[PDB]
Parts: sequence; C-alpha cells; structure tokens
Amino acid sequence: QCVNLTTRTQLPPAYTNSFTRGVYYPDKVFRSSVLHSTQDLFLPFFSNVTWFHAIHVSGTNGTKRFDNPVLPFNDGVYFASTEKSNIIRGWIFGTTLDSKTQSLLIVNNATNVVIKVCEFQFCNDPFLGVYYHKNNKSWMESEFRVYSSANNCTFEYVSQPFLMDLEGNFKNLREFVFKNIDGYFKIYSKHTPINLVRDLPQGFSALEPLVDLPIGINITRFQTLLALHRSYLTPGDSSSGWTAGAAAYYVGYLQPRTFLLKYNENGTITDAVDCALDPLSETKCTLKSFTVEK
Amino acid sequence: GIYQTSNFRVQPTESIVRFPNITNLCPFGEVFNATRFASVYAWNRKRISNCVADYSVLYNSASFSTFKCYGVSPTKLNDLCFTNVYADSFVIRGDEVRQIAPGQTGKIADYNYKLPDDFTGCVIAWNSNNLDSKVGGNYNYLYRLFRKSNLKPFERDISTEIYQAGSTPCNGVEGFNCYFPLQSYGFQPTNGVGYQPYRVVVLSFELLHAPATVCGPKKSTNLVKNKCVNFNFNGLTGTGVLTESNKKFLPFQQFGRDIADTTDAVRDPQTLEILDITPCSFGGVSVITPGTNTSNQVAVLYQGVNCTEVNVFQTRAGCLIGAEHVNNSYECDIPIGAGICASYQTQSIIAYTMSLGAENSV
Amino acid sequence: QIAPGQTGKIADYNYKLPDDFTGCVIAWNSNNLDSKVGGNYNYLYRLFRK
Amino acid sequence: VNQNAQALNTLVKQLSSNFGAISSVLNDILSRLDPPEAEVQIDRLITGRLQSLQTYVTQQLIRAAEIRASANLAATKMSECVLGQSKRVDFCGKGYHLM
Amino acid sequence: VNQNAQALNTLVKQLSSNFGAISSVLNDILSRLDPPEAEVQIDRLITGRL
Amino acid sequence: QYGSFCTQLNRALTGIAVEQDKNTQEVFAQVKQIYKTPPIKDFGGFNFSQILPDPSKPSKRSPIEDLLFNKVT
Ligand SMILES: *[C@@H]1O[C@H](CO)[C@@H](O[C@@H]2O[C@H](CO)[C@@H](O)[C@H](O)[C@H]2NC(C)=O)[C@H](O)[C@H]1NC(C)=O
Ligand SMILES: *[C@@H]1O[C@H](CO)[C@@H](O)[C@H](O)[C@H]1NC(C)=O
Ligand SMILES: *[C@@H]1O[C@H](CO)[C@@H](O)[C@H](O)[C@H]1NC(C)=O
Ligand SMILES: *[C@@H]1O[C@H](CO)[C@@H](O)[C@H](O)[C@H]1NC(C)=O
Ligand SMILES: *[C@@H]1O[C@H](CO)[C@@H](O)[C@H](O)[C@H]1NC(C)=O
Ligand SMILES: *[C@@H]1O[C@H](CO)[C@@H](O)[C@H](O)[C@H]1NC(C)=O
Repeated sequence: QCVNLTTRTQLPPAYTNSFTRGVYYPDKVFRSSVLHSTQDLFLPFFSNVTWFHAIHVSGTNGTKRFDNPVLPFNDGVYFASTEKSNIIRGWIFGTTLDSKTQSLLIVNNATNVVIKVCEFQFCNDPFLGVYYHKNNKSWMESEFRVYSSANNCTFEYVSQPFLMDLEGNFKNLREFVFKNIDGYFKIYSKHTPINLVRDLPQGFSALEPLVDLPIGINITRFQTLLALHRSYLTPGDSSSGWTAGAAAYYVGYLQPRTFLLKYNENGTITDAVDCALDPLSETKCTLKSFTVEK
Repeated sequence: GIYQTSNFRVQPTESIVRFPNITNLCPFGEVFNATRFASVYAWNRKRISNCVADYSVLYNSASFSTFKCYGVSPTKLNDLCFTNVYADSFVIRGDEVRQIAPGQTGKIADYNYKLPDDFTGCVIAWNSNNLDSKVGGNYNYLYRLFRKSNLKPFERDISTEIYQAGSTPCNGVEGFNCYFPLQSYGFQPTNGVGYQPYRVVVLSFELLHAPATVCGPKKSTNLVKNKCVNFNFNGLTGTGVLTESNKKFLPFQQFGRDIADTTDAVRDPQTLEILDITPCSFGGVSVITPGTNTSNQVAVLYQGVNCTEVNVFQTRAGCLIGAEHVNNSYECDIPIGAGICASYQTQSIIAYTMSLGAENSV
Repeated sequence: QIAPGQTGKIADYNYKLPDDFTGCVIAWNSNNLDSKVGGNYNYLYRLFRK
Repeated sequence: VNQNAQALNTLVKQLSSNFGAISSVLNDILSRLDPPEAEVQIDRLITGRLQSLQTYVTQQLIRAAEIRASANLAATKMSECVLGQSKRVDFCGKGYHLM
Repeated sequence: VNQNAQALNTLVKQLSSNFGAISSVLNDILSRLDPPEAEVQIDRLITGRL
Repeated sequence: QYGSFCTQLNRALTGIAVEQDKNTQEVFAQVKQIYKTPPIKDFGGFNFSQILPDPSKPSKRSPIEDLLFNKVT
C-alpha cells in the first residue's frame, strides 16, 4: 500500500531547448546512403522542453521532496532523463488513472520489466522505496507503493530491463518516444553516455524502436515514477537522498512534421532536417540536400 | 544496319514460398459462432493475431446472405499474409445491411457503425430469424437514431445523454423535443424479411508492412540462392534472384528499400537471414544484318550483358554472337558501339575496331 | 450469379459467364410450371467440384 | 549531365505513384484481386505510367533539339576557328582572332 | 518524306485501337448501346484518340 | 489496347540516341588524316605541351583534357 508524501507546493515551471533531439526510425524498412523525407509525428527542432528534477531543495529548511508532476499526453511524448544512480523506474499512462478507466504501467526493477494494462487505483504519490542489503548491496531491492488495487488486467509483458544499472559524475541520458496510434503504443528508445554536460546534449542520436504494444487503450495523460532512497519515517537533514536531486528529466511534445533523414551506408540515421523550421531548412528539403549552393 | 528487335528477359524457375512457421489455428468458432452477438451501438470487436487463417472454410459455407470483400478477392485470401485482423460483430435488419459498405450513408452508417471509404476486408452477413427473434419481442438490441454529428470511421462512444432537438435543452429530462437516443427493435419470428435479424461479422485486414501474424495455410519450401525464382515472402510476391547480403537489418527492420519502390532486400521469417533481391536479367536484343538483297546471315548483339547470361565476342556494348572478330581496322559500316563496328565481307560477318583514318606525318 | 464478373456457387460450379459476355439473361417465375405439391426434385444442383 | 539524370530520376520516382489505384505495386494488385477489378486498377496504373513516359520522351526530344543546335554551332566553330582564321567578330574569341 | 508518311500512318492506325472500349468502331457502339453506356465507351475512345 | 504508343516512344528514343553519335561525328570527324606532331617540339619558342597528348600517361590526353575529364562528374 502506498504512503502519502508532502505537498507538491506547485513548483514554477522551467524550460530548456531541444538541440535536434527526438529523431526516431519512422519505419521498419532498411535504407542506406539515402536522403528520405517522411511526414510523421516528430519533436520539432529547437523546441521548448520542460525539465523537472528528481529531488528539489526549495525550502530554506533543507526539504528534499519528489518532483513527479502530472503531465498531459497529446499526440506523443518525448521523454529524456539524465541520471547516474537509476532514480527513474517507469511510467503510467491513461486518462483518469483511477478505478474508472484502465491504464498502462511500465516499471523496470533490477531483474526485468513489468508492463501491465488495467484499472489501477493510483494514489497521488506512487514510487518505489529502495534499499540495499547489509552484506552484498550488489543490486537494489525495491518495494513498490504505486497502486492500492489492480483488477481487470488484460495485458502482461516482461522483457530485458529498459534501464541499465548505473552503479563520480557518470551521468547518462536516456531518451524515449511514446506514440498512441491505431491502438498501438509505440515506444522508441536510446541511451547515451555523456561527459560534463548537465543539460541536453547538442548532437544527433536516433531512437531505435523499442516496442509496439497493441494495447488499444485511450491515453491523454501520464506520470513518472521514481525511487526513494531516504526514509519517510525519518527524513534526514541532508545527503540522505540522491544528492538533492542532481539527476533530472525533460519532457517535450511531438508535432506533425516532415523531416529529411540522412541514412549512411550502415543504415544509421546520422542527421535530419526539419523542413518547417526556417527558410534554410525549407530550401534544403526542396533541394533534398544538406548543402545548398549560392 | 542494326535493329532493336526484342528484349531478352531471362525467366524464373521453381517458385519458392517462405511463409512463417506458425502452426496455430484461428479462432473462427469462439468469435464467429459466439452465443452472444452484441448490438450495433456497441459492436463486439476482437483483435486476431499470431494464428493461421483458412478463409476457404468460411467462404465455402453457402450459409450466408452477404459476403462482400473490398480490396481483396475471397478466393485469394488463402495466399495472403496480414499483420493483424479485426473482427467486428453485431446484429441488424436486412434493409440496413446494405449500409455495411465503404461510402454508404444512412442511420446505421453514420450513427451506429461506419466502415471507412478506404476499407480493405470482408463483410459477412446471415439471417438469424431462428436465434435472435422472440415471440414477445427482443428489445435488447439498441441503435442510435439521433446524434450531434455523424461518425468517423471506426468510432464507438457509448453515451446515454438525451439530445435536445428543440429550441431549449431539457438538461437530461425526457420531455418535449428531447428524445431518447437508444431505439430498440421488435424482433419477431413473424417479422418481414426486411425486419428480421441478421448477424454480421466484418473482418478488417491490416495490410501494413509489419511482420505478418495472421497468414493463410501455405507451405514454406526450402530457400534457393543465386537463381531466378518466383518468391512469395509473407504474402509479398515477386520474381528475381536472392543472394547473400551483408546489410545490417536491425531486429525491427523487415524489408529493405534503397530505391523506395521495390524491395531490394528481405528478411526470411523461418531463418532470420536477410537476402537481397536482384532481378534476373534483361537487356536489348539487336540484329546486325547486311541487306537481304545481299545475304540472309545475321549477328546478334545482347546489349549490356556478359557472355554468360546468354563466334562469341564480348564488346563493351554487350555479347556478340555470329560475327568473327578481326584484328584489322576499317571504316565503320554498321555501328555496334564503343568503337566496335560490323561488316559483311568475304562471306561472313566481321566485327572490328573502327579506323579513324590513315596516319600522316607532315 | 448469372451476371458476368461474379464469383459464387452457380458462378463457379454450374454456369460461368465470361467477363467479356455479350448477351441477355432473362429470368421469370416458374412455380406454376415446375413446382409440385409433393416436391419437385427433378432439377439438380451441383455443390462439389475440384 | 545533371538534367538528364534528373529526368531519369523523376521517371523512376513516377513508378511509386498509385495514380488512384489501391497500390503502386503491380504484384500486390494481382495478388489481392481477381481479373475483373485487378484490370480496373491496372488500367489506372497504365494510364499514369504511360503519361509519365510520354512526358519524359517529349522533354528528351526538346532537349535533344537544343543539344543538336549546340553541336551544329560547335562544328561550325571547329571549321571556322580551328581549320581557319575567322573575321567574324566575337565568333571565336574576344579580340582579333588569330587561331 | 518517310518521316511524315510514317507519322501519318501511325496516326491513322491509332484509330483501330479500342483504348479499353468494347470496340474501336464508333458506329458499332452507337448501334449496340443506349446513350448512358454508349457515352462510357465513347469517352474511352475520345481519350485515346485525343 | 493502346496500340503503337510504346513503339512510337522507342522510335523517338532511338532517333535521339543516333543523333548523339551524329553530333559527335560532325563535331570531331573533320579531318581525313590522323596527323602527328614532329618528335622534336621546336616551334620557334611556342610551347604546346599543355594541349598536345601526354604520351607518358594511359589513354593519351593533354593535361588540359585530363583536367577537363576530371572536373566533370
Ligand atoms: C613547355 O612547357 C612545359 C610546362 O607547361 C615545360 O615543362 C616543364 O619542364 C621543366 C623542366 O624544363 C620542369 O621543371 C617543369 O616541372 C615542367 N612543367 C610541367 C607543367 O610539366 C616544358 O619544358 C616546356 N618545353 C620547352 C621546350 O621549354
Ligand atoms: C480519451 O479520454 C479523454 C479524457 O478522459 C476523453 O476526453 C476522450 O474522449 C477519450 N477518447 C476515447 C477515444 O476514448
Ligand atoms: C520457425 O520454425 C523453423 C522450423 O523448426 C525454425 O527453423 C525457425 O527457427 C523457427 N523460427 C523462429 C523465429 O524460431
Ligand atoms: C457455427 O456453428 C454452426 C452450427 O453449430 C455450424 O454449422 C458452422 O459450421 C459453425 N461455423 C464454423 C465457421 O464452423
Ligand atoms: C564477364 O565475366 C568474366 C568472368 O570472369 C569477367 O572476367 C569479365 O570481366 C566480365 N565482363 C564484363 C564486361 O563484365
Ligand atoms: C590478333 O593477333 C594476335 C597476335 O598478334 C592474336 O593473339 C589474336 O588472337 C588476334 N585476334 C583475333 C581476333 O584473331
């Protein structure tokens, strides 16, 4: 059973820039050394993505509280997370998130994944209380406080963990794209080891398709689930949690755009052009080239 | 002269088939013969996956009043492979069965169930006057007669809000100009044919470019390599040569397209080896001849092909058959190409490198 | 099923009209002429064919 | 070099158009339909592809006429500038033509 | 001379093409069909000949 | 059913292809004899080495012609 946490306090939102991120493979067709134009739901270049910390210290007292605010899900979501201690565990998707309508759960423990679709009666504060054992502490034991009850589940999926194990600044970025089209919840994913970059890295990395669940359910909202290191019985003065939440996660929204993807001989999407971004990109898309003569 | 007469088009052998190894059986009795047939306002929809479909049994039953396939022919359903199937079942009377078709209008068409104008699939319908009828009347089937707007294709939103047809809403109270949206129908064994119940099952085929889960009863023959074959991979038919490929298809990539309109590579489902598809061969066929007023002998140029696919002389223009190559150089008589010309001289057809003229040092 | 471009029981097993059919199909009720009180099983109908 | 390549590329790309048919792939049409409706789809494909080929050939004829004019000019310049000394102003070069 | 003669001969011989119609002869289509279907055939002939 | 359209298209393309070789012959085949320069290139101080064939090179071309063939893709 879940435990109620302190008030959200209605944190003021913050924004950052998406430096050519969120490109994924739009099909399951192999292409090499080509420039292919696809119209699909992509994250527009240089968009304003909202970022939330894992733990935020806003009060002068030293309060360490979770930042897991509720966000809507319209036409797909780009979800990045920079972490180095695996404080992120999964997501929930749905519209009402209660005993009325069914909802989707993805969680990744230290062993494998759990993906379910049913009417979880989610409470306001779902997470996983984590601890190590006193002898080995090689892997991390978790007690999930996500939902009170779950009934009428018609799905179940278990596979290799979506998130690797991250156990001084070995922070890594994890990118995901979620689309609900034709009853298909398509998740695309990618991982990048990063050096000395706190914010989103400027660069290119396409998201390989991770899974396509034929759930056939209705999604308009979602949440994010984290791991609690400190104790809700005795909140420590400082450093009990994960360093006052250095790790963070960013959210952006997909839009119907036409992109020009460049496939190399190895079949990897090395670069892309967002046609409707600016006149130079439009020229590149009409000429179907990445370089434009005078 | 030289005349383009034909185009040689090397032919295929031993047509091969590479359907998946799936050996399940489709649920055509727990969905197609269910004891409960839902109403059209909430039609029973089942997703069909991973099973082997034999549409010959269903189509060959003679128990159906209606069997209409759109985008596909019922007889050819056995050879095809689909990524997924949808089965939507309901019950309607005869006069409205005509509205289960792409581009049809009417009460049920725009208020209860709407097939898309781009429909690919088969609608099956039969009379159930002996099952759904009641002597006193079976009012358990509900249709929608009024709505704020028509349906988009494949729309199912269950609502009981009484709609206001007058100048003032009644706010959920059944009163004047506020009718109840759900109309029931009085099924009777004595009802007219236009009003007797018919059970309808609509099969929608997902003809996407995805790994086919529902397939027909076909046998996967052994794979043949470096040969011109008629291939049928996952219902995708074609004709060409399959060869070793070093392409790296990531575990989600099935097909391959560097031309974007022809599958130049393919992942075999049985063995996940990926093979590239190069067409067998083709090229022009030219007949080099002197005037028939001189002789009837001819030479044949197979343009742009090596002398293995077909007095055999490999020129840069292709394979020459019936002309002897000579070391001498003359003026061009019949242009063959790439500096090679042909002539008829004593009496055989000769092929030679043309001479540009006599050498002259000033 | 006596119309060209159709596939059906009669159209596949008993009478098959060509796609390029030129001609007239005429049909009229003949219960007063062929049907019997005790049952007229004098007209056969093909069900099975390879 | 570019224009002709462009033309050829365009022609090949026109094979990806359905021209109102259910598909642009002939084999998919023949694998799904019986002759009556298969012919209806194939006629649309044939109309589109024949129009594309005719357009390509017309542009090729016009471009060949332009290239023939250029080649005739080149032959005239070969005769009058290389095989002789021309008095025609600016026909060979700028200035008084020597060779 | 040969080019113009060949072009005219090709233009003449194109009149024997059905272009998908039931016949390449306009008079046969008019004599066999009523206006609603005759128009369908004549439209194909017109498209091809134009 | 469309008649001779394909044959017409093939005939036009064949005519264009023949006209290309005709163009090349009209431009370049304007000499009966294959003339050659003397082995000693003493022309009173005039130096034609950059337009004369380079013999110490396969597919005999002048340096200018080699550059021209390298600058067209
Ligand atoms: C004609 O000009 C060429 C250059 O275009 C001369 O070739 C040069 O010869 C010298 C040696 O005398 C070399 O060092 C240069 O590298 C050569 N240049 C090139 C570009 O090859 C040639 O010598 C000249 N002929 C005469 C007779 O003077
Ligand atoms: C999905 O849920 C939202 C919010 O509950 C609702 O407004 C919308 O109509 C739903 N759509 C479908 C197709 O169920
Ligand atoms: C399908 O069955 C064949 C025959 O046993 C087998 O060789 C092949 O590996 C199977 N496919 C998969 C994906 O295992
Ligand atoms: C459904 O049931 C009826 C009677 O029980 C049977 O005749 C029919 O064959 C069944 N359908 C199929 C697809 O077998
Ligand atoms: C034809 O094939 C032979 C096989 O050894 C090869 O040596 C030759 O180069 C080929 N010729 C052409 C024109 O491809
Ligand atoms: C040309 O002569 C050489 C010897 O000089 C000989 O090897 C070759 O076979 C000859 N070519 C033909 C086509 O006879």
